[PDB]
Amino acid sequence: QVQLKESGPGLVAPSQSLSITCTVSGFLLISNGVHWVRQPPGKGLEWLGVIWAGGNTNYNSALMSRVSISKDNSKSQVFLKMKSLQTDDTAMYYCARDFYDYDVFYYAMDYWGQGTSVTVSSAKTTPPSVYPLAPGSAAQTNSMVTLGCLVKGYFPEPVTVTWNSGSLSSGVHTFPAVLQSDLYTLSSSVTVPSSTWPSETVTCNVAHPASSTKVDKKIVP
Amino acid sequence: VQSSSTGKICNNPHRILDGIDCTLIDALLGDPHCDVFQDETWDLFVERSKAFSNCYPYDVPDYASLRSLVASSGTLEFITEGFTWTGVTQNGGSNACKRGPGSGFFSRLNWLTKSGSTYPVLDVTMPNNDNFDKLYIWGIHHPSTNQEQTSLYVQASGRVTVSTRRSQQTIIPNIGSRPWVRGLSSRISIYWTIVKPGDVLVINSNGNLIAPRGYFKMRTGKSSIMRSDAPIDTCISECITPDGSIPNDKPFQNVNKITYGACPKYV
Amino acid sequence: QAVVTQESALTTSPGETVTLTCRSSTGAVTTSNYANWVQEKPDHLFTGLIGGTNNRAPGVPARFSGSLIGDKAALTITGAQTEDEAIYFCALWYSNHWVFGGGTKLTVLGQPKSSPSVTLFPPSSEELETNKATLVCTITDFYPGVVTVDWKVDGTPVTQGMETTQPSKQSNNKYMASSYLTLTARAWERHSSYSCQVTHEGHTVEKSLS
Ligand SMILES: [Zn+2]
Ligand SMILES: [Zn+2]
Ligand SMILES: [Zn+2]
Repeated sequence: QVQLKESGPGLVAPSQSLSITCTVSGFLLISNGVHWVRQPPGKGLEWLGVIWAGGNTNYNSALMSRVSISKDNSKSQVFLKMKSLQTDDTAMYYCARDFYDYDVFYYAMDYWGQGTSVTVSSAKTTPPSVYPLAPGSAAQTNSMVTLGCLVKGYFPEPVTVTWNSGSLSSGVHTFPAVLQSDLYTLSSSVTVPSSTWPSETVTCNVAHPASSTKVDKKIVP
Repeated sequence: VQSSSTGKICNNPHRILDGIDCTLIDALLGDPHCDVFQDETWDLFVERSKAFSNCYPYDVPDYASLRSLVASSGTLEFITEGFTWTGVTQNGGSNACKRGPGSGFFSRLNWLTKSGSTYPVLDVTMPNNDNFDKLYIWGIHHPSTNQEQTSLYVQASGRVTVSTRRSQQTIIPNIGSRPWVRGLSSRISIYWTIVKPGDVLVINSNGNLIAPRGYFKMRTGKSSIMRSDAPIDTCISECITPDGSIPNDKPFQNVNKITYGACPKYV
Repeated sequence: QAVVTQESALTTSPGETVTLTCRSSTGAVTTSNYANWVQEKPDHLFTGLIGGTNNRAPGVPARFSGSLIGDKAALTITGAQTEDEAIYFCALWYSNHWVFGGGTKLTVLGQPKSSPSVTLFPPSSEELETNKATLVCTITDFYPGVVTVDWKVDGTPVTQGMETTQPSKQSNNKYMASSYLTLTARAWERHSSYSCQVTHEGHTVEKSLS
């Protein structure tokens, strides 16, 4: 069956050179073209360029000055090479197969790859500072007090938030990280009963594997 | 006079190849349903009636002649070759000749088409260094519309030139709508070339080429082709006719003007 | 080369017949464009759906149809099912150059509307000691998955230091989201009241502090 896989770096610093690889199986590069499509975080898709079966290529006018698609027909590999990388380039890079029907005469991108994520950052692995978050403005509304826990500026992903080392599970809501400055900030919140806090201790746990640091922080009222 | 056949065509002792529903030429070009006949060999190749093509609509001018030259050779041995087509998209195919999951074409032919923006001026050359002749087979595509012409080959009118040191065929496609066959009003036209040792096949084109994948090894015409719906039986017999086997004991037969093997003279 | 434009998101219900559309800044979308309709499912696993304007790709259920409706290209899901929720990308060919659309988010209402629980958190003494203050507003359990977050300082409208995460699906299939307001302790002292305004389904639910 058709099949395309992309294998790349995952993380490259601004001003270096990105080099993704699309290894196709089940069809020949002389029979079809291979396209490159990138999807930056929370954006639409962007078409990078295409290398035709005949080897000639066609690039996206914009990025053309930095892109360069090649291929080794005998290895079944297409190569997307980008230079002068800049942060914006953080995106999912996909290679999809170019199809053309000989009887109706139309182009189409039928086989999409699985994709491969590329983050362009100059940051060193840095553990997260963890500030506890308590209510403050006690409106005394209802029986469900909600505590929080900010996991500021770490890198790279992922961190692992936990409350009371797992004792608290009910409504632990842990949101996705964002990218303030150049590091990942993230937060998580557990909701408990007013007849539990400050009565009992609700502690926050942030293990961050990449930098072997694991901070626990007791949220005081 | 010998004037009667068993009615069957004995499997022994001549290697008799029953084409079932493929004619020789369909088996040669490689009609998907004749894939079974690849590299097959024979003394006598009997073509039945069932025979029906089932791939891209084609016509072979000089058919009965190309048919005979292959028939005699008695071998269908095809030899792939390293043709280098740089600038065009190979392996073209179609719905009127499906294979596997979809679009297919003649196994022994390579449909070239444009590579995105263009179709360069193709010009390969393949030398016959070997000690036997080579029988290349190629074709020219005739789109039925100028639209089709340009989608596939870009150029408004293509051309195919297949030269060797002594020949020179320059056929040019002919756009127009032929009758529908398996959904198509288009056609390909099968041509050929024999390359003698120390010669060079030279294909130059810029449109419509239906390139060769290699060559057919040609031995000496000892074999022969014959059309008959006669059954085949397990038996020994020397004289085969379209009607069947007839003993070669008498000096003159009057059963049929066509026969294979040490046969009585026709009357 | 040109700019393919299409609905940001569209919300339908099972049964209804929705029709995503695909416009060309450069004019009408002819057959020359080969309108491609790709379907992006969860966690970006794209799938081809229609090609060359109306040629249904194999796996694609019969209910998907490609067509030209006037001067723009279209796709029509006839009888949407919860399993049609997806971002539907439209791509238009312009001379050996492809141009995708912004994509459409298709919601297929399968559960009751849920209102978000909004929570505004004030900066922690700790974070303040290092002279930075970051307001955390955690919007959760909403449905359908779409809200707009707006910050306000002393009643006036904020336009800096706010970052809102995109909505994320929950285990219970409702949604969670998050927004941050980042200012320096100095600027955090400079004002009295801070508010986070969560706008979901016409109404706005805000929380505020001082
Ligand atoms: Zn909850
Ligand atoms: Zn004999
Ligand atoms: Zn103020």
